[PDB]
This record gives sequence, C-alpha cells and structure tokens, in this order.
Amino acid sequence: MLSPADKTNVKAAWGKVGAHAGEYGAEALERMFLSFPTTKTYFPHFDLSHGSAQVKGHGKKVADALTNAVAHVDDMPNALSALSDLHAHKLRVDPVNFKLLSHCLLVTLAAHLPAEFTPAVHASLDKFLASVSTVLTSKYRGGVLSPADKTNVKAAWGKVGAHAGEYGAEALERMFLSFPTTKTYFPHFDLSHGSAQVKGHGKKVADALTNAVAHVDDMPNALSALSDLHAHKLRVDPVNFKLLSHCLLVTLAAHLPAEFTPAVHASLDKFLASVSTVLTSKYR
Amino acid sequence: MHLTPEEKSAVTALWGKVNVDEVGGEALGRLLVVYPWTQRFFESFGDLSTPDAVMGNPKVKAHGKKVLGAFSDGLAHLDNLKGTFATLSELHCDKLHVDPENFRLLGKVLVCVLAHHFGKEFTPPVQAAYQKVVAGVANALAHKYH
Amino acid sequence: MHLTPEEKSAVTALWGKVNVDEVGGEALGRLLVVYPWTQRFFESFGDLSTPDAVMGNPKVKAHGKKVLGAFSDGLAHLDNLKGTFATLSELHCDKLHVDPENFRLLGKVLVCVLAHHFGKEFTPPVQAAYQKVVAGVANALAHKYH
Ligand code: HEM
Ligand code: HEM
Ligand code: HEM
Ligand code: HEM
Repeated sequence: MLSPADKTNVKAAWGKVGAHAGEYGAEALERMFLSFPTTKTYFPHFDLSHGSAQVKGHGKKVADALTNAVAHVDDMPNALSALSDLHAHKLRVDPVNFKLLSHCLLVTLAAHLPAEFTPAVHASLDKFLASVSTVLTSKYRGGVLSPADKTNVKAAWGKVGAHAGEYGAEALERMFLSFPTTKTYFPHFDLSHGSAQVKGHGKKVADALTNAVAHVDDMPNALSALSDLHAHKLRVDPVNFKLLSHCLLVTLAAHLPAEFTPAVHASLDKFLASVSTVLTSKYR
Repeated sequence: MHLTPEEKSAVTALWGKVNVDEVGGEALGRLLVVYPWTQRFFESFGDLSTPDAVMGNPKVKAHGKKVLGAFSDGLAHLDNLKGTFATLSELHCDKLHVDPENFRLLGKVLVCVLAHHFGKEFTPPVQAAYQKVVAGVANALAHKYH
Repeated sequence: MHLTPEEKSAVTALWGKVNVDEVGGEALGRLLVVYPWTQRFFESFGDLSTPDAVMGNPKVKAHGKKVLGAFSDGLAHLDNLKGTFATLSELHCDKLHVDPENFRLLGKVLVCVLAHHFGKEFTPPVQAAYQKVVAGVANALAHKYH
C-alpha cells in the first residue's frame, strides 16, 4: 500500500515535524475531542481540559509511536506489535475512531507545515495513517482467518452450493433497497425486482466469492483482476463493500437456519471483511 | 421518524411475533461474539471467553432482554425517537461512557438475527424498513452525547 | 442547522478571508489526488495522470470554483441547509449519480485546505465549527437520494 515514494514523503514530512512531535500530538487530540466528542467516551479517566498534563503526556506517547512507525515503515506490523496487542485486548477502541484521530493528525500537520504539505505529501500522509490504523486494529478479531474460521466458511459456503447465484441476486436486491445510495453505481441497470440484469450480476458476484473460498489462503492473487477492475475502472467507494457484505450476511442468515450459528456468523463476517480488504487494496 | 405506510406496517407486523426475551439475548450475545471489543463494557458479566460461554451467560441473556425491551417501547413511538430515548441517551454518555458506534453494531446484528429467526419472511423490503428503524434508534440514542 | 452564535460567527469571520476560486480549485484538485477513485466523474476533464497535472487542469479548477461557490452561498443559509440544497441533491442523485460519500470526502479535504491556508488561525474550536458545517452540507446534499 505504501509506495517507496510514499515512504520518502512521510520521512520528509515527519522529519520536518522533528522535536515538535509531542506538542503536535497533543494538539491533534484536542482537535479530535472537540470535533468528535464521542471519542471522549474512551477517556473518562482523564482531565480533558486544555493543556492538561494527561493530554500532553498522552500526545507525546502517540507521537513517539508514530515516530517509531516512520522509522520502521517497511516493518510496521512488527514495530507496533505491542501497541496492536494493547488496543485489541485491553483498550478495545472501536476501529471507526482511528479514522477520526488520523483526520485530526492530518489537520494538525497541515496547520504547522505550510511549505511541506503539498498535494502529493497530503496523499502519502493520509495513506500512511490509514496503514498505521490498519496495523493497530489487525488483531481485534484473532487476526487473519484462523483454521477454525476457514473451516466454518467452507462448511457454510458448501451448503450454499448451487444456490450461490440466487443468493447473490438476493443480496444485491437487499442492498439496493436498504442502502439506496449504492444504486448510483448501476444507472445502466433495470433494478426492478426480478430483473435479469441483477440476477446475472449476482451470479458473477457469487462466482467470485466461490473462487475466494476455494483460494482462501491465496486470495489476493485469485482476486487480482477484480481488484484492478474496481480500483481503476469502476472506482466504487470503499465504504460500499461493507454494505454489500452486510446484505450477503443477512441473505445467508435467512437461508441457513441450522448453519448460521454465532461462531459461523463471526467467521463469515471476518471472511467478507478480508475479501473487501483485498478488493480495495489497489485503490491508492 | 418518517416511514411509508408500507414500511411501518411491515415493521409492526413482524415485531408482534418477536419474543423479546429470546431475540434480545441472541442479539446481545452475537454482538459480543462477532465484535468482541464490545465486551469492554461487560467485564462484570463473568465468562465471555467463547461463543458457547457468551450465548449461555445468564447475565448476557438478562441484559439482552432489558435492551430489546427498551427498543420495543421505541417502536411504539416511531414519530419521536429522540424524545423517547433522551434520558437513556444521557445515561449512556454521562454514566456508561458507551461509544455510540456500538449502537450501530447492535443494529446490524439485530437485523441478522431477525433474518436468521424468520427466514424467507424477512424479505428485502422488510429488511429495508428495519434498517431505517435501527438507524433511527441509534441516532436517537446518540443525540444527547456531548 | 444548529450552531451556537459563537460558532456561526467563527465560521463566517474566517470565510470572509477566503478566495473562493483559489480554495475551490485547491480542494477539488486535492480530492482527486488524495482519493483518486473520485476521478471517475471527470474523465472529460482531460489529463489527470499526475498530481501536478490535476492541480493545473483548468477544467478541475473551474469545477472547484462552481462547487465552492455553491458552498459559499450555502453559508448564508445555515439554518436552512436542507431547503437550500434540495434541488442540487436531486440533481446529484437522479442525473449525476454521485455517491454521497464523495461529499464527505470533499468535506475532509476542505477542512485540511483551510488548515493549510490559515495555519494557527484555524484553531481547534474553529475546526470544530467547520466540522459541523461540512457535515451539515454533506447531509443536506444527500437528503433527497432515493
Ligand atoms: C494513530 C492511532 C493511535 C496510536 C499511534 C495510538 C497509540 C497509543 C499509545 C502509544 C498508547 C500508550 C501505551 C502505553 O504507553 O502504555 C495509547 C493508549 C491509549 N489509546 Fe491509543 N493510539 C491511537 C489511537 C487511539 C484512538 C483512536 C483512541 C480512542 C479514541 C485511543 C485510545 C487510547 C486509550 C484510551 C489509551 C490509554 C491511555 C491511558 O489510560 O494511559 N487510541 N495509544
Ligand atoms: C464482495 C464484493 C464484491 C465482489 C466479489 C464483486 C465482484 C464483481 C464482479 C465479479 C464483477 C464483474 C466483472 C466482469 O465483468 O468480469 C463486478 C462488477 C461490478 N461491480 Fe463489483 N463486486 C463486489 C462489490 C461491489 C460493490 C460494493 C459495488 C458497488 C456498490 C460494486 C459495483 C460493481 C459494478 C458497477 C460493476 C459492473 C457491472 C456491469 O456494468 O456489468 N461491486 N463486481
Ligand atoms: C438498542 C440500543 C440500546 C438500548 C435501547 C439500550 C438500553 C439500555 C437500558 C434500558 C439499560 C438499563 C439502565 C438501568 O437499568 O440502569 C441499559 C444499560 C446498559 N447498556 Fe444500553 N442499550 C442499548 C445499547 C447498548 C449497547 C450496544 C451497549 C454497549 C455495547 C450497551 C451497554 C450498556 C451497559 C454497559 C449498561 C449497564 C449495565 C449494568 O447496569 O451493569 N447498551 N441499556
Ligand atoms: C459541497 C459539495 C458540492 C456542491 C455544493 C456541489 C455543487 C454543484 C453545482 C453547483 C453543480 C452544477 C449543477 C448545474 O449545472 O445545474 C454541480 C455539478 C456537478 N458536480 Fe457537484 N457539488 C458538490 C460536490 C461534488 C462532488 C464531491 C462530486 C464528485 C466527486 C461532484 C460532481 C459533480 C459533477 C460531475 C457535476 C457536473 C459538471 C458538469 O456537468 O459540467 N459534486 N455540483
């Protein structure tokens, strides 16, 4: 995800930050608490008043971890290992909040680095903070797919069987009705119930997931052509993959009364998130 | 909250069949299993280590009943969700410190559980109506955060 | 849209210092650079092959001007954002097919641009006020989607 030119851009920008890392970290936190008040629910034990020693100290820990990340950009999962563990097993911060801090860190850097914050550097910094956020949340659900997850996915998908196509079209119909904004990607389709266009597309989606299940340990290559197509031609906003994934889950739930146990539910959700991650890996 | 005549009818008809005890424990249990970071609010509930442990935890079942019971009363006041949930909204922010994103996760799980329980009766248009409702309730519960 | 007297004034004071054409071109160009999938709408604008090509594209600049001009007029009607942007909402849905997530991405990039432009004058409370406004505008533009 991070090109070597991205990494050069981050090293330059962060090097400019220099000794002000700690102060900037505290400013980013203050900006987050004010712009996104729900994030304060993770800090009820802090004095969150402006300039508080707690906030400054925490800001300095946050910046040093980013410094460490910048220093080890090509081995970030290993460098931030202890911090990934801590957020997954102890702090248990909902992943949505990492985006909110990342945005506030970018706003802080923009306000302090007029010369450095060019369009390309902005882009690299945004990608860098998304990568950090990804690493910090990578162990939230047991990490990648476990063998128990893989077993669960193969068992449920094997029951789907020849109905995979049919269920693909139902998932789309559910998505178009429940989340009308997704219809903006299909203005060339008849979206009415029973539409043959929707049925034909649902079968393609289903067949791709079939391929993913069969290559569950080699998903990026199996899905490479599809990652290309979504990233460079279709250009579907990444938010929408979560919406189809939910509707696929609902579809499986409504057709698999015995199979859709809490454990199998959890494994399927993790699997569709992995699929979604692969499909958006080449966007930037 | 504005629903069409068709949406409101679909919602109320299904809910008349819901056993809030049963569905409420199932929905909260799956929340804790599928999105385990939500367990951070329930450290005093005992053993949550495995799906079987969560799903059979009586404190989980009890809380589930309480939560969907309150959700249930909200369905009787669809045209003023904010006013219906204002007190509980303040409670969740000021006393419990619950990130409102959790309300959305619970909504997602709840829709899955309705689909699981009712099968083909939970048609795409019925789901669409329930998605509007769970979003409205999450928004209502988040409204008094500050 | 509900902001306090202090927030509306902080918003309006800073906006009086903005060159709308300049900031409009800057915000739309950074949108297309930072989130390149948003380029999908602008294939008739010519060369978008590199950041420099985007930022210096006269068609990008003119669109940025059109968009932030409409935004600017919206700031005069902060208590009626829905009403102000209703027709444009329908246009973006029925004719342009623009995923409203795009509006939120533009809001993010605009806040960054204001920070870059104004430096220390873009204080945390001014940012907070602008976050409410860009969210309110995004919501208003998405309101008539169906
Ligand atoms: C770029 C993202 C982030 C980084 C690099 C980061 C890193 C850190 C670090 C270095 C610590 C201290 C660990 C120690 O020294 O024991 C920490 C703790 C903590 N973090 Fe994260 N964090 C990030 C995002 C978040 C977010 C988004 C939230 C919540 C909105 C959050 C909430 C917390 C909490 C509650 C603590 C504990 C503070 C205390 O009680 O001392 N973190 N973080
Ligand atoms: C699990 C997620 C997904 C999978 C497996 C998937 C897979 C596919 C496949 C197999 C194709 C056809 C490629 C070909 O023609 O060879 C396709 C096309 C397409 N996809 Fe995706 N897709 C996913 C999610 C999405 C989402 C979330 C959207 C938008 C809301 C989307 C929008 C489209 C569009 C617009 C097309 C082109 C249809 C046409 O014009 O024929 N996809 N997708
Ligand atoms: C549909 C959304 C929800 C509704 C209607 C709801 C409602 C309620 C009600 C009625 C109470 C009881 C208050 C009392 O008796 O003092 C409560 C407490 C509580 N809820 Fe919520 N709740 C919802 C979502 C959530 C979620 C998703 C979480 C966190 C993951 C959560 C966590 C808690 C906690 C920690 C308590 C207190 C338990 C205790 O007293 O030990 N709630 N909720
Ligand atoms: C603050 C958000 C926005 C505002 C206020 C806004 C406003 C406008 C205005 C005033 C028009 C002209 C309508 C007409 O000609 O009658 C327009 C057109 C258009 N906008 Fe939006 N816009 C916004 C965001 C976006 C975004 C984020 C995208 C796509 C990434 C977009 C894509 C388009 C396109 C493709 C056109 C048509 C251009 C043409 O036909 O020359 N807009 N917008």
